[PDB]
Amino acid sequence: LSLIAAHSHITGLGLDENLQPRPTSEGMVGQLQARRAAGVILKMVQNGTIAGRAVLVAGPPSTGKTALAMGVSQSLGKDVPFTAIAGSEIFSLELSKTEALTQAFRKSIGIKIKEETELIEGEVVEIQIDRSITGGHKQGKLTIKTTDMETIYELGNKMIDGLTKEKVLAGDVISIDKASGKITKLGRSFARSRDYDAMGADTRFVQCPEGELQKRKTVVHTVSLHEIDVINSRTQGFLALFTGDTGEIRSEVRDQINTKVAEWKEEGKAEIVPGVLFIDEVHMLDIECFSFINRALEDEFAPIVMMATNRGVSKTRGTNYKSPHGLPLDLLDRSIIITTKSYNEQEIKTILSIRAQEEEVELSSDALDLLTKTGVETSLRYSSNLISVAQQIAMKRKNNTVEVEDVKRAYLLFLDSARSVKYVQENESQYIDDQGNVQISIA
Amino acid sequence: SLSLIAAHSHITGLGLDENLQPRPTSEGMVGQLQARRAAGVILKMVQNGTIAGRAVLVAGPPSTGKTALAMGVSQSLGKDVPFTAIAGSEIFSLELSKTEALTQAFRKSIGIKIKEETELIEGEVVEIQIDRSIHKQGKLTIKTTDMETIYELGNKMIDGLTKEKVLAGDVISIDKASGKITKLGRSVQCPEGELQKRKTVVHTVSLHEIDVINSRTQGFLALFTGDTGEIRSEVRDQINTKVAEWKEEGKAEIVPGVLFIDEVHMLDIECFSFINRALEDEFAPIVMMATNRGVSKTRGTNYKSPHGLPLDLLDRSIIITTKSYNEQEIKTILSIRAQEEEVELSSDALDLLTKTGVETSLRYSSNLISVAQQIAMKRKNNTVEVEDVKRAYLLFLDSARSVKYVQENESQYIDDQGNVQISIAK
Amino acid sequence: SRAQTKATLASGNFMSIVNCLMQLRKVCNHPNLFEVRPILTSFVLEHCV
Amino acid sequence: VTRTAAHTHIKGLGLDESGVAKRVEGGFVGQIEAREACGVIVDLIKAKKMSGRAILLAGGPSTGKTALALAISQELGPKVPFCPLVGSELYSVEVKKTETLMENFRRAIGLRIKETKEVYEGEVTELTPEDISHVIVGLKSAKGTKTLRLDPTIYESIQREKVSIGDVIYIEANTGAVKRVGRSDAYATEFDLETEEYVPLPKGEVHKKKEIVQDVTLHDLDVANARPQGGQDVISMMGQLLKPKKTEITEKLRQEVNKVVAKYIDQGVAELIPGVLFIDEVNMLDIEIFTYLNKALESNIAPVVVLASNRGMTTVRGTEDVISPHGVPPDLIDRLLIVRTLPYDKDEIRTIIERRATVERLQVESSALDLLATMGTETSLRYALQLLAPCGILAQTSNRKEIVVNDVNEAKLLFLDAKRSTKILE
Amino acid sequence: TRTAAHTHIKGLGLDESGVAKRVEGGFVGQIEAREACGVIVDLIKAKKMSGRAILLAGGPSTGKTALALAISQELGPKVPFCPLVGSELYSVEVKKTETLMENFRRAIGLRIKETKEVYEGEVTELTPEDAENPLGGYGKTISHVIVGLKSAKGTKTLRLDPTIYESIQREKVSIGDVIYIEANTGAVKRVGRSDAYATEFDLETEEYVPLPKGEVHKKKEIVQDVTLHDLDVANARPQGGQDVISMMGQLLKPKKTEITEKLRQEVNKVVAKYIDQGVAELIPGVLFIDEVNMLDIEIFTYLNKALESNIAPVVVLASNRGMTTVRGTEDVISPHGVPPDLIDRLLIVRTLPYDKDEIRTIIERRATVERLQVESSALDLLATMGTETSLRYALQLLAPCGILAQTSNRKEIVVNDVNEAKLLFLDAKRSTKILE
Ligand SMILES: Nc1ncnc2c1ncn2[C@@H]1O[C@H](COP(=O)(O)OP(=O)(O)O)[C@@H](O)[C@H]1O
Ligand SMILES: Nc1ncnc2c1ncn2[C@@H]1O[C@H](COP(=O)(O)OP(=O)(O)O)[C@@H](O)[C@H]1O
Ligand SMILES: Nc1ncnc2c1ncn2[C@@H]1O[C@H](COP(=O)(O)OP(=O)(O)O)[C@@H](O)[C@H]1O
Ligand SMILES: Nc1ncnc2c1ncn2[C@@H]1O[C@H](COP(=O)(O)OP(=O)(O)O)[C@@H](O)[C@H]1O
Ligand SMILES: [Mg+2]
Ligand SMILES: [Mg+2]
Ligand SMILES: [Mg+2]
Ligand SMILES: [Mg+2]
Repeated sequence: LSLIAAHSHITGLGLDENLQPRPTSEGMVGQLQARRAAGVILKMVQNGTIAGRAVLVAGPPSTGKTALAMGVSQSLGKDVPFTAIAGSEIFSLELSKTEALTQAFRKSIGIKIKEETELIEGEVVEIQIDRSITGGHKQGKLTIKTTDMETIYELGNKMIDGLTKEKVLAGDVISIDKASGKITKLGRSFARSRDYDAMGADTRFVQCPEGELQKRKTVVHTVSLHEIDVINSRTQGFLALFTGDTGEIRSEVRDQINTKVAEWKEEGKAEIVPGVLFIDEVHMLDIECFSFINRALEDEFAPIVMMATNRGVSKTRGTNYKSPHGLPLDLLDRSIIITTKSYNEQEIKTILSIRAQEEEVELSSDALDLLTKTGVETSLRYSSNLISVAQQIAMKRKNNTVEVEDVKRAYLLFLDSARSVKYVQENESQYIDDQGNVQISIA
Repeated sequence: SLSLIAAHSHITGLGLDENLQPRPTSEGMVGQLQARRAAGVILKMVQNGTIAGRAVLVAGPPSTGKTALAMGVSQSLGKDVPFTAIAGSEIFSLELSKTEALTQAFRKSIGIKIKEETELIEGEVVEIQIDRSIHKQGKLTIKTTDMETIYELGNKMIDGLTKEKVLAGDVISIDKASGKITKLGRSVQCPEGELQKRKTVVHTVSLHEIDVINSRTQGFLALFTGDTGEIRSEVRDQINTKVAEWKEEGKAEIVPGVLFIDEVHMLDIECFSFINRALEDEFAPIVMMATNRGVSKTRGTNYKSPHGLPLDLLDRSIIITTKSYNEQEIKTILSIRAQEEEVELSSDALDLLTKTGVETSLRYSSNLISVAQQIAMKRKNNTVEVEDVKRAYLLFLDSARSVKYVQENESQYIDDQGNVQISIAK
Repeated sequence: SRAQTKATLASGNFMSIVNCLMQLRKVCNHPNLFEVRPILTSFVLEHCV
Repeated sequence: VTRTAAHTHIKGLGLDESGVAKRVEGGFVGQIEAREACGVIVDLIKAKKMSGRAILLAGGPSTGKTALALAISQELGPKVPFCPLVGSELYSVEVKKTETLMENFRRAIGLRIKETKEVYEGEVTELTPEDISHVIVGLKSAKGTKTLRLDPTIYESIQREKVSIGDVIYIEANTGAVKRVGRSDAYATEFDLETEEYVPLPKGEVHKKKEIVQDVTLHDLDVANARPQGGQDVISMMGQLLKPKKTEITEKLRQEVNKVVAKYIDQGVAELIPGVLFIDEVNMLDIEIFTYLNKALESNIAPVVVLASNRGMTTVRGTEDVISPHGVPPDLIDRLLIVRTLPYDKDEIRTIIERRATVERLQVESSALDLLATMGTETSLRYALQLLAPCGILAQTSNRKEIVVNDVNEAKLLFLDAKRSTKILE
Repeated sequence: TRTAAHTHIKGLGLDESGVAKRVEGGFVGQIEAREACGVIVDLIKAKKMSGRAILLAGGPSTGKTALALAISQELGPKVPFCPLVGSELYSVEVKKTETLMENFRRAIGLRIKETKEVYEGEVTELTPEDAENPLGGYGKTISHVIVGLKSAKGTKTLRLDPTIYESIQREKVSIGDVIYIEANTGAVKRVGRSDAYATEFDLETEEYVPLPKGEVHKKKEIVQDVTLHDLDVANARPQGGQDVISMMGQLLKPKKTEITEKLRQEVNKVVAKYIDQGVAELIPGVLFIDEVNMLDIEIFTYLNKALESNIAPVVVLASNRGMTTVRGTEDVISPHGVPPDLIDRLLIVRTLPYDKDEIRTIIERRATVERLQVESSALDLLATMGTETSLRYALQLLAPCGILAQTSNRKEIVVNDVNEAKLLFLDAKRSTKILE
């Protein structure tokens, strides 16, 4: 379940075997130095040895830094946790800011435990269940077949109860798990003898299973560290895993959990898969948060943190002095900064073509040039938004291609920041100013 | 109450004579003659109990024994009398209003002694017959030092002894009224007289404790958990009127105590406004206040104040001022501190420590004594020599030397504007 | 570490050393032989305050 | 194979028996005077005599304060409690900052006790109720058989655990916990297909008794005495799901816990292990936290708290006109001993880089290592430290093991420093 | 007995015609203020007007709290009087407006009388009977129960409903137990075992109680004073219910909640109905707000709105500052720290400072009530000290002088004792000078 989002066009970093960024691949365009740095960080993360490094992504708005993070996440792929949060999420009311940050960090450490399970899988030949009226004793036995073997089993009380709950019928194909005891109906073998109800709802036949009737299979349990913390924090913590409201979990629990996980790793019971945490608009964070971040990176079970910021020199929140990137020098000294540059014209034109391809919008060459010129003049995001509006205008025109006139109409109807600013400056009397004065009447 | 060695453990009293004239060095307290005199006058006023709602301020330079004086007063007052010492930063809570916290603090220092006479049998034990319905027939025998006699039980006593599963040949205490049964070890010990004794037990509680006890269905848990919540004012009024009635009846006596706020400079103007009225009412204890800052802006206000307190409170208080210690007083206080910490200093070492404490701070030398003792322990020496004190001085810094070090290299530290020179080069 | 073990070793009673070796081998083979892993549970206070 | 962090190479202080520190031991380079002071402090802590002692590690950034703290923690050993903190952690939302600070204080004081565990483990043979009524259950073990009478709470646990006759059960007498360990092996062939898990009949006698040693803290006891924490009864479930948030533990509960611990020590069943509390970013603490920390340092039962700060002549948070040596008000400064930590020259930076490379399993050419050291001298040591991993990644991409100069230059061109970014912004 | 700051104040000290004697009821001076307080006390005793407000305005240590407590004493224990301070309004559980509303209603007392009939005594017989026909009822078919009670004046045989029998079974009552039955509600209470059967068993845990005095069936008329806030609390947090949910709610802390206006409306309706029948009467009391300067602007505005209610006590205010900015506002300088709109609703009672003679008389009275004897010369020294620095300083300095005199085993305080007390304890001006 997904829709075409602002970063839906990028499927990775698009790098070669020698970490040399391809000029355009996997959706990403240009930004070669930053993509190379991202690839180096990617290899460091995939190695899994370096812990608690902090990396900062800096540069002007719209220069793809959040796209760079999305590409990094796509390169990580599944089975490696990636927690993307914003600075605005940290300031909560039910948790201390350091508690919220701790919960965020522990969401970024993944534990994989592999287990081997014995599985029975069959076609049902017949099932029998002898239960005494006004009595609790029940007797049953099951016959279950495979293409190469058939066997009978005599059923215990719990197995009888489970099979009765599942309403197994002989024309079912089903698997039996000897440990869990759950029964899953895989499909149907033949028809229901044409009873006068449920006539043709079983047409989707399934093939008989083949091989040993009782076969061993492996199951992998992927769980984050934060989930384990919530599970072991209190008795009601499992409900809190979905409801929230976990409370401010005691630190001693965290210390014991860290020791236990360290023992599990050294024992080979569990495999730890650290991931990457991405913070958006970090400058929103408080100096108390950055103070906690300084120590939090030093921990051995910490992920690798990447921070997006663009405000340049600005007053750090909680203090009365400006700081080089909105962040204190305490955090700035311990972090490696990767930079992003403004885009050339050709990079913008190819980004626009890629976005139109992703949105399934067919742009004519002259229309593509006009849209690129508009994007170069004002902003890449503005032209990106204009693409879909032009497509809708073309559809309204009953044409299968987007022409230049559609783009012109979209420009005329919908404004950019500069045009709105100019129209405001010309007509300041029609809007409410900071001093609370405005003319509502026209005479 | 087993605990390690603190910085005030030596203070075993206020060191007063019969004529309230303090001796030069007694009960841990050196000098501070007028301060100790005033503290003793306050102590006698508290013991008399005829004066309520008096606030005393302790004044003069920081590190001049204001807390040491208050501790001396608390210890000289002894037990069986409340003495609450709370920091001003404990008042501000997210679950209790500041006014509610101050009210609880005032009431916690007023104690009420209520006598309960209970009939309890204390005896060494002899064999017990319990029988089924013939509701239940049972007999027990108790031995003491001079009697051995059979009691015939009833239904509830039989039920209680079955629940307790009391053995024989051991020692058991049973209360006739309450019905509680307390087990004791085998006879080291032995019953000492009559089987059934009439001894009263005295219970010491405060007004706050009574308020919490009547506050809820099971409010007595709040006396430990601390989640009392804002108690209704009618509940407190009921407690007040019932305590007045009990005192009139003569079945309970009131023991007024002392409330100590160690850091009054943290309460805001609202707290002072409430405190002004809390002193006036009856059942108000005596409040001891300590402040070190001369003239500052009161928290919650935008103007300075003569002691950090509004003049309305200053009109209601009497101020005790402390002189700074001289070199001789410093020397003898360091001698007492070293004796308490089990450190054998030399004479020249003691003189050097005295001069060091006079130059920088008494606390600094007091903390340096243990460091010097540990340094000497590394050299396998019993007596602390001069070189140990010099090494302790060199390795651990005082405030002024650290300030000088920071001042001369302010570039490598973070300044108020957030600038720092991390680069060792250039 | 156990001082009595050291003393036993010092004794030089060939039997005693053989037994010690046997205990070592048992410990190495599976800890359950030497001491079952104790099932950890909370400390119990005799009575609340 | 293994993961690496900021302080993976820090194994200890490397101090000799006499206390003097070699130039290079325990992974430390230089800072000999601070190491000697820290060793003296370690001796002071190990004495287990004083309480509430506080020291301040004052120095610039990237100078070795956290490294010293972690080295002290390692050298003391896992037996003692060492609790690192940032001041930001104290600013809780559920309870006041005082409650969090006091909880951290008592969490840093350790208690080691001896407890006897009574264990029963059996397969079940009879289930009879004494009629909520006591239950009668028979149990066998490889050495024999026994029948037990269990309290109604245990009966509820067994009923809610879906125990059948012929199930194997584990009962811990101290907690009254019933765990179904599985189905007996003797019934393995009872069916062909059931969800049963078969376990073998327990070895030995039904009743076993063993003596363990378990480590607890004062905070753990406080939590135990404050709220229900375990149990398999619905009563326990309701008791623990009620009042879920933290509460302001009262001074009375702490006093009672102290009295209990003193009784345990006197009986010899418990021993005390005073530990260390470390607070970092102390400048984050507001004036209220410092004001209460003044009170806690005078407490008779407190750990050896160490403070790290790296700001000079900065205003105290909360206050508007208090200029202090390190953001610490003069009241707390007099309670502290200041340990100065000094910056690093070029040679020590080079040695540190070499050791870090050796620890992280990297191979560095002498010229490349010289270039990295001189560029760290130019900008910052930590900059060189974090560049090591990208350099190692770059070397692997070239199918080359040892790091060469080209990788270092490429890494510098790819990743920039804070000063370079600030220049770019300008 | 303990001696508070306002212990010596025994009354307003007024004549039948309203004139106040120069020295009566512990008061010294303040003739005009005392007369105004007498008029206000008459207005309160009239019990006709609602929402009237007056303000006791004067400097620190002038007698605002003294006048408030004198008014409380003069009104008597049958008139509500809720003391308060301005800082207590800032709650953390509910808005300050709700706390002001709650306290404001506390000062409207209601006196409700109820006649109750109770059956009490020692049980002698208990013979449950079934219905005359088995078809008469369902299941057990238990009919009335007959109980015999014994009192100091005789015995009576009662016929009880099966519900009362169920209550008896619930309370676990046996023969000889002293019981207590309320015909008003059908509630049975088990007082205990009779003292007659105290020595039946030589070891038994039973609360033996004496045989009830008077008749077995005594009818009494009960009169109690209950506040409107009490009814509001009873409706908001009822104590009824014996379910597990009820017990779990009982264990919860009684946090204040914003009681809706609808509940007050219903309470007002029911109280009006019962007063209409004549059973109960309404007694508007007095609400005292000390240090009105500390209130926020929102609290002042809600005070403005509260005075427009139909039921409202006479709020008396104290302020010791003038031309002071109102808290919660940046620019509004106001006469007494009270917003100008609220001042327009107030009546200011000006209180004037004292001279040397009044201070001398006050010191005399304070020393008398303190069980301390003071010499005339030492008393003149104390009066000069008080007029030099402050009266309250001397009034508090009486006690250390007495303690010092006792330490010298002297019956009366001497001038040397006053000098030594001066040396031991300083004042605000002297402390400020010594700190400079
Ligand atoms: N180098 C790039 N390659 C492909 N798409 C890009 C690139 N840079 C930016 N974009 C796209 O342009 C839009 C704006 O980039 P964005 O990441 O929002 O910039 P910023 O992170 O500075 O806000 C997004 O849709 C993003 O995917
Ligand atoms: N007169 C005295 N005799 C002995 N020790 C003293 C005396 N005055 C102060 N001290 C000790 O010196 C230290 C500082 O006293 P303290 O009460 O903390 O100062 P302040 O309250 O002014 O901050 C404490 O260890 C205290 O025990
Ligand atoms: N003397 C040293 N020897 C070896 N490594 C060091 C030394 N000082 C610092 N480091 C390394 O550099 C990091 C920075 O030290 P740190 O203690 O964080 O400085 P500070 O706490 O003063 O800001 C440490 O985490 C450690 O990995
Ligand atoms: N008219 C009076 N006659 C006798 N004593 C008085 C009189 N007025 C005030 N006092 C005494 O002096 C004190 C000052 O009055 P008080 O109300 O406390 O002043 P404030 O205005 O500060 O509240 C009172 O507590 C009382 O003990
Ligand atoms: Mg972005
Ligand atoms: Mg002090
Ligand atoms: Mg650091
Ligand atoms: Mg007053």
